[PDB]
Amino acid sequence: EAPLPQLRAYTVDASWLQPMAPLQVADHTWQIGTEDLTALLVQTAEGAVLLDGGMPQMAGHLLDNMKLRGVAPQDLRLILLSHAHADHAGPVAELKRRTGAHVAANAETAVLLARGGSNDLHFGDGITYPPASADRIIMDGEVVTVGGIAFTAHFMPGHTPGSTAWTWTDTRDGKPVRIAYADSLSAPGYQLKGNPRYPRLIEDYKRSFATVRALPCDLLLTPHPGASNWNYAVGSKASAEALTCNAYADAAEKKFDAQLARETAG
Amino acid sequence: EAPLPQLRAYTVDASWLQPMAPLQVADHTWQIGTEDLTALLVQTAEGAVLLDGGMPQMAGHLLDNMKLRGVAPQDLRLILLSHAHADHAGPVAELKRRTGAHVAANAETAVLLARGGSNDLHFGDGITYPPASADRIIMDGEVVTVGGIAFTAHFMPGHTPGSTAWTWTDTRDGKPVRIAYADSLSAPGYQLKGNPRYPRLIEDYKRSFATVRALPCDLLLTPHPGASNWNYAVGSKASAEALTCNAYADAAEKKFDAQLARETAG
Amino acid sequence: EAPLPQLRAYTVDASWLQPMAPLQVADHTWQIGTEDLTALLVQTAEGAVLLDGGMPQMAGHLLDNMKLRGVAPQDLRLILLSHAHADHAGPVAELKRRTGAHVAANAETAVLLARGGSNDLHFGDGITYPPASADRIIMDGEVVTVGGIAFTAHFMPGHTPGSTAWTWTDTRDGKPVRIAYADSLSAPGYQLKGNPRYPRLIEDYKRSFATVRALPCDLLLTPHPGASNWNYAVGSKASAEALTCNAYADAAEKKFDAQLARETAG
Amino acid sequence: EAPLPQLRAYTVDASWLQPMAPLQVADHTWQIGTEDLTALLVQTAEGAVLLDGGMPQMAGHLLDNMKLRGVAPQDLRLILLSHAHADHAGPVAELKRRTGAHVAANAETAVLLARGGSNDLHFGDGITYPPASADRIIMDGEVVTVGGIAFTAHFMPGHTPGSTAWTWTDTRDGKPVRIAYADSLSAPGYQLKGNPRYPRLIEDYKRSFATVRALPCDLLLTPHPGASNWNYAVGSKASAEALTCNAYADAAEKKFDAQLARETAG
Ligand SMILES: C=C1CO[C@H]([C@@](NC(=O)[C@H](C(=O)O)c2ccc(O)cc2)(OC)C(=O)O)N=C1C(=O)O
Ligand SMILES: C=C1CO[C@H]([C@@](NC(=O)[C@H](C(=O)O)c2ccc(O)cc2)(OC)C(=O)O)N=C1C(=O)O
Ligand SMILES: C=C1CO[C@H]([C@@](NC(=O)[C@H](C(=O)O)c2ccc(O)cc2)(OC)C(=O)O)N=C1C(=O)O
Ligand SMILES: C=C1CO[C@H]([C@@](NC(=O)[C@H](C(=O)O)c2ccc(O)cc2)(OC)C(=O)O)N=C1C(=O)O
Ligand SMILES: [Zn+2]
Ligand SMILES: [Zn+2]
Ligand SMILES: [Zn+2]
Ligand SMILES: [Zn+2]
Ligand SMILES: [Zn+2]
Ligand SMILES: [Zn+2]
Ligand SMILES: [Zn+2]
Ligand SMILES: [Zn+2]
Repeated sequence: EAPLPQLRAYTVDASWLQPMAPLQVADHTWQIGTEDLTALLVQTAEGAVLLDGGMPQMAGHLLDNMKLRGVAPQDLRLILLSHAHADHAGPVAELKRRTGAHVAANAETAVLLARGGSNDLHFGDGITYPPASADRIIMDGEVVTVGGIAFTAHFMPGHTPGSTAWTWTDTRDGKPVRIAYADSLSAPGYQLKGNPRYPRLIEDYKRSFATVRALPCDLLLTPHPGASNWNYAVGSKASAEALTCNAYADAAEKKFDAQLARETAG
Repeated sequence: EAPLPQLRAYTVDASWLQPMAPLQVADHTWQIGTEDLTALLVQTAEGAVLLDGGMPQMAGHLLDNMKLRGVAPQDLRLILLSHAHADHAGPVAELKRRTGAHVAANAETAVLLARGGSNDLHFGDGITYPPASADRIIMDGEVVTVGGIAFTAHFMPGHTPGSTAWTWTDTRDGKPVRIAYADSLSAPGYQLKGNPRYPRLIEDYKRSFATVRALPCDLLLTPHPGASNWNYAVGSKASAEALTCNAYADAAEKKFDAQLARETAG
Repeated sequence: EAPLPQLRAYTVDASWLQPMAPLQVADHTWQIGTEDLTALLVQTAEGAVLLDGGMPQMAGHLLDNMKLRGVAPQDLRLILLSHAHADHAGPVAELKRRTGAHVAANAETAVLLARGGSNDLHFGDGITYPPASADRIIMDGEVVTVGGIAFTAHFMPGHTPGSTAWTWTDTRDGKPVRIAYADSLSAPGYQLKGNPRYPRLIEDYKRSFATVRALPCDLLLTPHPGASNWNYAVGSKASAEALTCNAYADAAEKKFDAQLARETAG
Repeated sequence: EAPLPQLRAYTVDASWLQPMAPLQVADHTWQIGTEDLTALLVQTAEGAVLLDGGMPQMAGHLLDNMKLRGVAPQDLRLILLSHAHADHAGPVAELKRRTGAHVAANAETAVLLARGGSNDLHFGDGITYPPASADRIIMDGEVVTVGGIAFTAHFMPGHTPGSTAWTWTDTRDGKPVRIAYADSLSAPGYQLKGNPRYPRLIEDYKRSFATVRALPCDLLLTPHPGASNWNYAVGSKASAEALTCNAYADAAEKKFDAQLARETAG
């Protein structure tokens, strides 16, 4: 008779694993991940910051791209996260071992990271990755500064309880560019209504749409570039179609409301 | 050009995942795992002890077999481990959540369990499983008692730094039966000589062969039943060919010495 | 010249350490702490729940009072917390070791408990106690059930980020009694305005006053009994002067507003 | 009647808390702790290593002395430990927060550090300090390298299960100086015989005396300088009376044997 099933790997679309060379976003900020997963390197005079790392197998590629930017592994000071799912926080444990960087995250993200994404409220154990510890717990609105560049956290729970937007002001052409790295606002396959593991899920998403609308933003980026209409594969045109924060929140809320009604409709 | 490779699942021989009904080993001790992975249930008047759980996907099967033995999930008091690899400690996190059982383990096993088997000294991240915490740290020779049944730990590092044998005295036919659950003594694909991550690996294995030879033992069991010549599929004959501790240690040391010479021979 | 100062113990008023016999609050609910620190035992047909434990040195007294109630150490299933300061979560690590109970707490409380109250946002390292791990992370509004008794969490951040109210329905004289165990709403010596470690502190307190006002409540209790006008020393009259949730929130908000104005006034 | 006792601070002799200016031990190695607690700074071209930090309240003094040596807080790369008691690992959590340094330690030291020294096998909760996590787990004989300087770990369990000696080769007057930082070999107030929490304590101490005798050593230092006959207060004569490793082990074993006989004599 049937044995128990084999473990199943977390597999993703090939484009999520397609390496790309560093793509400059602003004077200090570079996309160094893959064509379809964001990993932002912010280079300061006193070390570098990494916002997300993508999938677990991207660790070596990130370090290669850091080197192309002039950033040795030991020059990475800080890792920040949008949320601690395997496709965004995947390589954090290995990056910490190889660079000595600290991780700063809120308490929800810290607990999810420390169990390697296992016992996910919606996905169970299907997206487990190597666990890592947060070295600094941050609060809503708290400012983290590296090399004089200030990163502000904005909690936007929903996609995960610890989902966070990060904002900072870079420059281009002598003018300030307020960058907003807003987290995912999707709820893929989630039970939204009356979820015993997340009883206030709908209230949190609804508040998070409003938080995203209010972010300081001249240039929006998202963990999945397509969610904000970026196309990392087309170089200097990558940002051309990028959404505003208002438009990103509006699109996400329309999808959310439609899913809520479909969930009511079985 | 080539994308990065997909993550690869830890896949195992089908027999390792083949469920079996509880097989009685002695008056209080039952094999409740699969045909080719040991999971021992020891039933006391004040709750049950589980020694190993096998693969992550075995959690539900273990609880089903516990129920057949009269053990409700909440009746499981304690989980002990041979070593914290995915094929023996796989379901520990889920079992803790569903039963409330505590885990007792030495410090090496505790740290490996808490990172879900990631950053393995020999296997890297290939056998990651859901992380779990140890609630009680135990020392070499320490006695853990449940319902009056005393379990003694014997450290036998090598296969993992935290590899542990557990001994207890059960009964059969009114006579004592000294059970020894000795850990794996294999080194599959390991660099044995001059390993920078495990510099005293050879000294530890050699000492562990001697520890196994000295265990109090009328009946030897091992995490992989074939390592001690058990055959769980043949019921009342399962133990017929089981090795002594002396013979298990001798076979393991001969394989180890041969591998050492082959490693010297490239 | 002066050596560095000696470490300073966290010392408290004597009444906080004055043992008392169990005081019945409702049919299943007992105050089993000290005259001036709440520790609530809820006894079910399938084990007991403890809400808070007081100071670290109260562990033995709590177990003595449990025994007087018919609760053996192993009968304690679950520990819940108001917040993870030393005077309320102090003995949690020792209670877990001696009872096997699981701890359920939100992520903020879990991270503070796991560092033993060290690096407190307001108190630094002055109130460090033995660290403990949370076995179950709970979300706002999540229901935890033991022996059929359902406990609902209501997040009320401010006094700590993880501050939680717990509600359950007990009985007395054949009628339901909705019990609300609401956390502290004090801010003792806290910098309220522009606090870089807690930038939205004021917004959180203000929301928490509203949450407390809305709790289902026939009988309010608080970690410090005086905060809700209980007097545990007078037995059957202990609850006579107890505040409503509305009155507790109103008193706390008036104190908060006054402190805010004094902080503005240097 | 009597309330429960107040918590008691871990108080130490004043000389353990008496700051001193940096005292040069060899070309790259400086004592930067207090007159009676060792904290060794090793300065490399690629950052600094700290071996022990003393008491929790010494964090600021250590950073001041680092600054006098030209080491900014961010220049500290690595913290190593002799053992994780409050008088040697006390300030590790704060140093990690303020410097970004990683901690490397064996599994036993890592688990004790992570519970802040609470639930000590011999001292209970009396010497609890702020918990910290180890970022790198090291094995017996493993080499950790910073700026080209190689530090080798030698496990010497007894005083704690995780007690470790660290060796490295510095220079003086153009000649190599093999430095051995050997851990404590005391057993203050310990039950040595038949200790249920440490059943092989005597075997471990006896092996550790032999390990210390075998260390590569031109210059021995110890966490308590008096244990190896150092006197940090007399500057250029501080090392004059320092013991050899053989003499340190011999003195420690004689004290141990005498205590064993006194323990046998009640
Ligand atoms: C829109 C998506 C969907 O894809 C990923 C996601 N999901 C998946 O990759 C995918 C899925 O939802 O179909 C999945 C595959 C396998 C699983 O075991 C779980 C999820 O990553 C975990 C998720 O967060 O839902 N992430 C997002 C996102 O917004 O970040
Ligand atoms: C003899 C073996 C080999 O099989 C397992 C083992 N190995 C494997 O299952 C297998 C292998 O060694 O070929 C393996 C598959 C995939 C991997 O990524 C790593 C290891 O489990 C992790 C191991 O510990 O070596 N365990 C033992 C054992 O003695 O416990
Ligand atoms: C109103 C108070 C004040 O007393 C305690 C408290 N504070 C103290 O006990 C006390 C103080 O605030 O004066 C204190 C003594 C010593 C310290 O190091 C820190 C705080 O416990 C940590 C606190 O949370 O502020 N708790 C409350 C409370 O509402 O729970
Ligand atoms: C010889 C000693 C004695 O002093 C310290 C020690 N002990 C004490 O400081 C002291 C004592 O043993 O008398 C102590 C004071 C208070 C306590 O709660 C516990 C211990 O530090 C924890 C210890 O490790 O035993 N350390 C050593 C040592 O060798 O490192
Ligand atoms: Zn996601
Ligand atoms: Zn995603
Ligand atoms: Zn294995
Ligand atoms: Zn195996
Ligand atoms: Zn408090
Ligand atoms: Zn309090
Ligand atoms: Zn010590
Ligand atoms: Zn000491």
